[PDB]
Amino acid sequence: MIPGSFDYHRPKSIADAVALLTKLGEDARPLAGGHSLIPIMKTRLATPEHLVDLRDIGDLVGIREEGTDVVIGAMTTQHALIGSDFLAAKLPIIRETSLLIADPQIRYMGTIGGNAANGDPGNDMPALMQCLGAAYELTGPEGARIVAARDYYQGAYFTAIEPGELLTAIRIPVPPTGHGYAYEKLKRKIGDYATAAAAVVLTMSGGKCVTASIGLTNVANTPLWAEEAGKVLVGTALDKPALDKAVALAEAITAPASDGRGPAEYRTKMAGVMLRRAVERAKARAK
Amino acid sequence: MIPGSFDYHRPKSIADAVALLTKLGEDARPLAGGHSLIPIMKTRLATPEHLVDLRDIGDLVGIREEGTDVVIGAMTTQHALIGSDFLAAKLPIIRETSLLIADPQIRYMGTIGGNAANGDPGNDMPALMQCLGAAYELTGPEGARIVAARDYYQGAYFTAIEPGELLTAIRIPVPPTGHGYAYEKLKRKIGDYATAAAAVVLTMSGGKCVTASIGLTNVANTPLWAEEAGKVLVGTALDKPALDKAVALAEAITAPASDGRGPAEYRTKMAGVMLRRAVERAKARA
Amino acid sequence: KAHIELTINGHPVEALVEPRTLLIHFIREQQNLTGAHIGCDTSHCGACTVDLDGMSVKSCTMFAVQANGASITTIEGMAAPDGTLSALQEGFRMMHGLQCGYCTPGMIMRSHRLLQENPSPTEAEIRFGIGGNLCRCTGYQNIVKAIQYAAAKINGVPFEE
Amino acid sequence: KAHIELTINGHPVEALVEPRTLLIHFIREQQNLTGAHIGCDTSHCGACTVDLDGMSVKSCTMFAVQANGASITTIEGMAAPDGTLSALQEGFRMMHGLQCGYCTPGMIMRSHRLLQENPSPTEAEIRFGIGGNLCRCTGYQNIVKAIQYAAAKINGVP
Amino acid sequence: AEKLQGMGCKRKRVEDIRFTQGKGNYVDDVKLPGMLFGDFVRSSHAHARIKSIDTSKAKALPGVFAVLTAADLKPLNLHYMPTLAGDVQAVLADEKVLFQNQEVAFVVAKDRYVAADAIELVEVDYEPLPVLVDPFKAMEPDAPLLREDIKDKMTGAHGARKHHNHIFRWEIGDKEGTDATFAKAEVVSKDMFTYHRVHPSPLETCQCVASMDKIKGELTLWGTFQAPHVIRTVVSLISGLPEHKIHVIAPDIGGGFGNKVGAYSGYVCAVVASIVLGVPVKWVEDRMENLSTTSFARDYHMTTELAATKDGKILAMRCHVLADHGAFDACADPSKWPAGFMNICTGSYDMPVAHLAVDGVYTNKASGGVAYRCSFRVTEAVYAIERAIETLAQRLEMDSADLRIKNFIQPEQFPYMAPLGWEYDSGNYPLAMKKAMDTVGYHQLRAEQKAKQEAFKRGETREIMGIGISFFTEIVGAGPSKNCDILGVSMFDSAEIRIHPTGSVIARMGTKSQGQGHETTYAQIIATELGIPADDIMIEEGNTDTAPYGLGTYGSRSTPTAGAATAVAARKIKAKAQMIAAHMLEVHEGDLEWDVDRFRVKGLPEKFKTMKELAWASYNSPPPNLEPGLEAVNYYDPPNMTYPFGAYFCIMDIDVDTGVAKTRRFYALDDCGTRINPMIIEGQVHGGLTEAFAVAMGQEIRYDEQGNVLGASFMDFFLPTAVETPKWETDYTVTPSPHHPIGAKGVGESPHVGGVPCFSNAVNDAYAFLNAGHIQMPHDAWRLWKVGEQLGLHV
Amino acid sequence: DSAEIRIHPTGSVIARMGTKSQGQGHETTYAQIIATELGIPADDIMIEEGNTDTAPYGLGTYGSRSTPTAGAATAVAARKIKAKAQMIAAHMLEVHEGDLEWDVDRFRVKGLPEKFKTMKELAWASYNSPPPNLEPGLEAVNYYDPPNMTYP
Ligand SMILES: Cc1cc2nc3c(=O)[nH]c(=O)nc-3n(C[C@H](O)[C@H](O)[C@H](O)COP(=O)(O)OP(=O)(O)OC[C@H]3O[C@@H](n4cnc5c(N)ncnc54)[C@H](O)[C@@H]3O)c2cc1C
Ligand SMILES: Cc1cc2nc3c(=O)[nH]c(=O)nc-3n(C[C@H](O)[C@H](O)[C@H](O)COP(=O)(O)OP(=O)(O)OC[C@H]3O[C@@H](n4cnc5c(N)ncnc54)[C@H](O)[C@@H]3O)c2cc1C
Ligand SMILES: Nc1ccn([C@@H]2O[C@H](COP(=O)(O)OP(=O)(O)OC[C@H]3Oc4nc5nc(N)nc(O)c5nc4C(S)=C3S)[C@@H](O)[C@H]2O)c(=O)n1
Ligand code: FES
Ligand code: FES
Ligand code: FES
Ligand code: FES
Repeated sequence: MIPGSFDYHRPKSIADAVALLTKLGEDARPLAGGHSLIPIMKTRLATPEHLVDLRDIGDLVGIREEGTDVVIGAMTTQHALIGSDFLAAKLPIIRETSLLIADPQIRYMGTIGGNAANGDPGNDMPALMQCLGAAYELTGPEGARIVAARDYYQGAYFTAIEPGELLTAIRIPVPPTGHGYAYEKLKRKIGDYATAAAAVVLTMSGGKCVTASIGLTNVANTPLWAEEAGKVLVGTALDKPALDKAVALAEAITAPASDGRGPAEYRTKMAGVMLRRAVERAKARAK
Repeated sequence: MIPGSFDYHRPKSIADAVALLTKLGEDARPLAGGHSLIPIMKTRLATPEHLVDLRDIGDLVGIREEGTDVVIGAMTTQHALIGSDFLAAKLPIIRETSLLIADPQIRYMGTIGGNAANGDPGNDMPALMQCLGAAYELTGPEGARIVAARDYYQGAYFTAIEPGELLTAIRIPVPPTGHGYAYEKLKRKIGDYATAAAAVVLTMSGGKCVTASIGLTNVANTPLWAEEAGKVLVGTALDKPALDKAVALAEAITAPASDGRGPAEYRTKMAGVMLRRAVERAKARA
Repeated sequence: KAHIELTINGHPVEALVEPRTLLIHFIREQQNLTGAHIGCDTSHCGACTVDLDGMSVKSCTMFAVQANGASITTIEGMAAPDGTLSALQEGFRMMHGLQCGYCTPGMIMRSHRLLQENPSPTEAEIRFGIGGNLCRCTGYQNIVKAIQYAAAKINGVPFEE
Repeated sequence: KAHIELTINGHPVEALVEPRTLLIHFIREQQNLTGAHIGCDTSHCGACTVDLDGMSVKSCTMFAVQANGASITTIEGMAAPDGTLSALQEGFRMMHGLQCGYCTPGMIMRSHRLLQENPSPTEAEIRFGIGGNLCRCTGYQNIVKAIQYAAAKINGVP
Repeated sequence: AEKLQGMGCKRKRVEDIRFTQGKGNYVDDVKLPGMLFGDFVRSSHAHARIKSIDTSKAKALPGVFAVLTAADLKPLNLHYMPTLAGDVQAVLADEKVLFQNQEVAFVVAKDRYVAADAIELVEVDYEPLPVLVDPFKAMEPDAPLLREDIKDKMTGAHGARKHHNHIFRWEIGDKEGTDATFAKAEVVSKDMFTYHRVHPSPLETCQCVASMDKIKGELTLWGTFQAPHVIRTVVSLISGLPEHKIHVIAPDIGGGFGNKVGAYSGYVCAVVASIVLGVPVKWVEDRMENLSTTSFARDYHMTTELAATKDGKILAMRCHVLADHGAFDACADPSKWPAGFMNICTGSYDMPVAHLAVDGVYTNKASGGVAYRCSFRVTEAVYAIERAIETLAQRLEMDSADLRIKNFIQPEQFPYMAPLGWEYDSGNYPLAMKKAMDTVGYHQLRAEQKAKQEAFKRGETREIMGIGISFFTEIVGAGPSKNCDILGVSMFDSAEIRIHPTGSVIARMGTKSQGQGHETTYAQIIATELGIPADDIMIEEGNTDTAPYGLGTYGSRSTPTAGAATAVAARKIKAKAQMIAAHMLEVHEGDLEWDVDRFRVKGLPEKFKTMKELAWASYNSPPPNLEPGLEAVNYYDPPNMTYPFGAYFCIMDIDVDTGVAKTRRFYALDDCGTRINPMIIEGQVHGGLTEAFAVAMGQEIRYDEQGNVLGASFMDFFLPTAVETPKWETDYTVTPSPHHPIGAKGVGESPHVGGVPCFSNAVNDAYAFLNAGHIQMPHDAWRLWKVGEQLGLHV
Repeated sequence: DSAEIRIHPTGSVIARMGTKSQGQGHETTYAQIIATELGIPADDIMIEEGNTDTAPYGLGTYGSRSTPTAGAATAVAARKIKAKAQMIAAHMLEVHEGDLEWDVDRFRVKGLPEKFKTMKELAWASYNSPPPNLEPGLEAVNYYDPPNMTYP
């Protein structure tokens, strides 16, 4: 229950935060909503010597239309995502996914950037970002760079971020008007990380699928972008035979954990069921 | 019980305390043992704005013999007076008196200079000091000066001290070796101020009194020095006729308060009885 | 120690705290506002819920230093000054929405914010809306009734039965 | 307010006090050492007696600022660190030297100093020696026994 | 054997452990979250109308939370409070003040320092009224109308209401018979004896901490209460809060001595303030307010007559008292007894007939009367008779010891119906008087005295010798339900005893110690009754939630009432234990006998069950006929009072020239029946004799013609130190109370009751050969000087 | 298990039991049992559990036992008080106990309903004018050894 002692910092800018994280090294962690970090400090699984609280950096909160993207600041909370009329219009899958994350209190605090950066395969945002083809804007002591969400995750708690860097924003290409979308999660109760979940965005014309992308949550040590499963839907009517192919290609890239949610084989199968169900709901929504 | 607010000072030296008292004026009071001042602050009969605590001034404490005097620092406690075997050899009446003042706790704190300076006719030391012909050394912004104890008291809480002065020492002539002495006090209980008390010092030779001096405590609005009463003893065998004369002359100068200790007429007679008993015990000592 | 200044139940508070002190412990141990409770060590139960700058927060998952400058309401802050209980407090009694009482401060503080988010919620919206708060005694049914009662009281008109 | 630093029952104390705060109120109210009592408003009763720099002091007749730098013992300080009662505490119980208990802290604190002043006092010395302490319950007779019992115990120790 | 520490043992006190270490819990030791401090603005005037109170400067002062006046109380009907005497007393003065230092406003502040500052800011405008302080003038036609709230003007004695300053007239005894005896008796001996106003002055003053919990609607009240259950019931009746929501706690009390029976304005004001503010409010009075505004004692002017034959047989007593009650009749007493038990004033003597009348009057003084070990005016009764015996003996030219011996009620006459209605339980007066006289060498003292008197007349000494005698009959343990009640509650008391499975005990009683050792001695009663060591028993009193209802500690009633209940409750447990033993041993209960700590089978003493075993069996193997567990309660309604007695002798030497008296010897024989703890009794006697010395020789509260209260601080109020207090020589006989369950009588007040006449008789006796007459107390030096001055002794 | 019930002079009540609630509402429900037995409103009754110095000895709350055991004791102890109250009423009304009938919160004289004493009046009387064969006050304890379990 009780964390180990630490020094607490409140940088005023991104630049200052990055300078601090760079100076202080691994003993310093950024503190965003704190709803993954504080729990593991409390069990002393994490014992940072410094917490760099991002709360006074106004620049890190926000939802912006820019070019052909929406750009969401890393400190934007789940609650704010859900409350955004603009996101509900342009990227309705975000609200749907957020409302399947955690609980009201956690959503008031937890941030999109913390969800993306954390590295727990249980987080829901990572695979949604992979589905959407989002890019992560990082700032570090060496400057700015971009890493595709599809390339950000290498293993459990093993991401592409480098020493001193902060994830500052997530840049999401706005999908076509009329697109279909769904996030379908199987879980033991409110607040539980998914047994399996699937994110789907697709478009249709004239009975046929034009585009499709699929992310899979918590069925490997990272999120997964089920590239071949989406590809095999394109051109089809999204009926049971097409879905059979997609399900096989999705199941084949899973490598779940065996834990209290069930054995790995069950979770692989559930990824396929969640996929079917997500595709069906996205198909209906499309147009 | 609860005093009014004040500012508290701890000067390091006589000079600093006199500077403070002089600057702050009437609204500052010296604080010595506190066992008259603090009780009247707690009733709010006194509401000084400043207290000037004399505790850190080492030069105010001590007992020494200088020429034909004993000089006692104003901050010397009753307990210290009682404890001094040097004072007991020279001025044994002081110990006797001090043991009749207040109670052990008060005697640990109360000072000789406070007892002398306070101005309550209930205090025992004033008339003793008048009996002994002591002088009070005062220091103020204008320098040192001396006031006889006999000239120091004008009324209840009205004394010869001036603004900005401290009583720094008491200078007491040492009586001859073999002198008689006594302090005889009538009171309602331990701690009480006297219904009446008498201080006597006397010397004898060849069965005759050669010198005598008498003080009377708490039988007027000041201590009294009973000049005539002491003179009438000189040359006598300290027999009945002589004592009757001294008693008359002593009673005649009293003017006691009528209070819980009894009416003025009683207290006048008790000044006489205390005087008789004190002379008798002095005579035996001499 | 860090110096913090905030507002709790409408009163200014100034304190010194270690950075690692959890908000729940500052509130209970330092401020002696013992209504908020601890029911878990993993941030699931919600018994520590307070209202903080217009948000329902699990105070076991925040450091007191993070609340510098904030305004917090705890269960002690809910009743009026005239003695009279809030709508929610009254509804929890009227509808028998508590037994042991251990979840009740956190349930009421969550529900206070819920009814500001959504003044006239459906039963499903209520259940979802208190998903972060566990109760062992009531089986939730009477809690839902209590929140419906309070809403109807606030609104001047009932909604669902 | 004045900053003071002193020792009470062997422990360092530091505080900020109004000069007018009486020492008995500092002890009872700020320090929460409620053994010492108040029995009067004129300095007669001795219920507030503490041992201060080797002296018996009526702490209702001193300001806390005057105790700056002092070492004070109150009744709480009299038992040994292993809990064992002092000879005086034991004597007061064995000889029935208290009833309501209200004078007792001050009587024992005065008596602690009395038996340092005079380890082998006569009854007249004892009675005079506690003349600054009033008791309503005992009529003093058993208090004298208690002090005598304590002197005998102390005088046996070495 | 070594562990039992039961009845008769000098068991060392369990209280002493905490009190010798400063770990008592007295009221002012209590600190609660948010607790404020309150205290009063008080009247500078004895009698005046209140034109205006300005509180605005006090309210404005930082740290001040409230300033109550009577205007805030009225609407709650709490600007007056009821008294035990059936009058009312002003809580905060409304239209007028009636005694100096009366409460006028109540300031509530952060702490007692700020409160004291804010009190000095309140400005009261007064309009003086004529002051009445002489009770002998209280019923004159031009006497001021004090109590405008209850009385109209009524200037004489023959109107449809009593004079406006007349509180009550109470009479008892056979007026016609008494008058007829006095009309024909050979000798009639009359004097007016004043028992001057004094004060109980407990070393801890009166105080409380009120805490209204507004969230729960429950009041907790810590306070200096000798009768905490009574205070609960009163607080209920006046506040409207129900008893189950009022939690009164009398914690450790630093002496009471009767000062802490009744309610004071500070209790009511703390409560009201806490109710208004919703935080705790502490009130602690200072000494000068305790002495001048809480219960005084005595203030009876007793015109006392005995009729006799020339050979010294007492034929009748006739006594009329003028009682000065101050401004409100707050005199604690059973409700039917406005002059308490003053009708025990025929004392230890067998007289055919008697008559007593008492008139109470209002004056501009604090209220009270009954306090300071009075046993409900028995102090005054005993003084009247024991002084009258001496003045009669002078008039008869008889030795007063012989006069008593000629007139004592004899042991065979008990139970003895006395001529003013009390039936004395048991007594052996001739044996105790003889033991006393022999111990002090009485006849030799009288020869010594006669020689000293002759020396005085020859000019050989200035000292005179007095021999004081006081042979007294007390009446304690109020009392039977037929005639003893406090505001309608019968004066029973109670005990509850519960034995735990492993054989230790918790017991509670409806009394409340203020130092008398109850926590030690009640356990001794139970220990003997049940064979359970006293240290295995916890005694508690004073928490109204937990203790059984009782009427409190006063009138030396604890041993008569709760001590009886303790024994009777213990005996209920014993009887149930006998049934358990019968079940276990498979015999009839009638086949068992109790033997110290076990029941044995008659004739098979090998077969037995200990109380410890029976306690465990009551939980482990309860007999099917019976309930599990082992506990009992008794509420004890006494059949009669108990009547302890004593024989006190004082030898006093007086210096006629200064007036200074010195006690040579004081011998005190007390017989209180069965003696539970001889160590504790001895302490009670030492303390009470010291009070008696104080009252007779120096203590007073006075008022001047302007109504100023004089001498009400320790600057003047005579409390002896160890230096002044005499050594005490104590002795006893044992004459059990026949009706009490363990034969025990009360004793705590006896020493004061008997002691004051002893001292005063000694002083009066010293001067009798000089024909001084009755010398009124106190016998301090100035007053005894005036005696001699007036007899010509100084010239 | 056990119950102790004490009625104050002014007719409110303190009652304690040997069980201990952890949220089952004993502080509400034990008062309900007493209220019906005695005709004293439930709000006039204070219930306490859990302080071993003050509550009568009991075996605690588990086994759904509180109602079977302490709830029985509560009723039995309250019936002891009612029986004493009926004696007091008979003494005050100058009738035989068998001439009295209970009507919610009072004893009335059979066939003379205008002659009655309420429980409140009886509680005061128990302190003010105890009938000469009875003890003062009005209180009772029961330790209840059940004859069987209950089988809901
Ligand atoms: C009871 C409970 C149930 C939950 N259920 C779910 C759920 O169903 N699905 C889900 O997705 N989440 C769930 N979560 C986790 C929650 O969404 C967290 O809020 C999220 O994992 C982390 O976001 P945060 O802002 O709280 O980050 P923090 O806890 O502050 O940080 C988490 C990690 O990310 C790092 N970090 C944070 N911000 C940045 C940044 N901008 N750049 C670089 N590194 C950064 C931190 O240093 C730390 O290592 C749950 C949490 C709880 C307590
Ligand atoms: C319960 C009690 C009983 C007592 N009984 C007696 C008794 O029997 N007989 C008796 O003689 N006394 C008695 N006293 C008084 C006691 O002796 C005081 O100690 C004494 O009166 C004042 O000395 P102090 O050092 O305490 O002076 P403080 O109380 O500190 O000062 C008293 C006054 O003298 C002034 N003052 C003090 N020192 C100086 C100085 N050096 N220069 C100029 N002004 C100064 C102060 O400003 C103040 O006005 C009793 C006191 C108490 C509390
Ligand atoms: N036969 C007896 C009689 C008494 N005792 C013991 O002596 C003590 C006093 O018992 P009792 O005579 O019954 O008197 P109370 O306990 O009822 O005390 C009241 C009494 O107590 C007196 N003594 C006091 N003593 C102290 N310390 N404090 C007070 O407030 C006192 N107030 C006074 C006044 S006034 C009164 S009314 C109890 O421990 C008792 O067991 C005994 O051993 N055997
Ligand atoms: S204590 Fe369980 S969520 Fe905070
Ligand atoms: S009321 Fe017990 S946990 Fe909810
Ligand atoms: S309280 Fe009485 S001398 Fe200090
Ligand atoms: S023991 Fe009660 S005042 Fe001394």
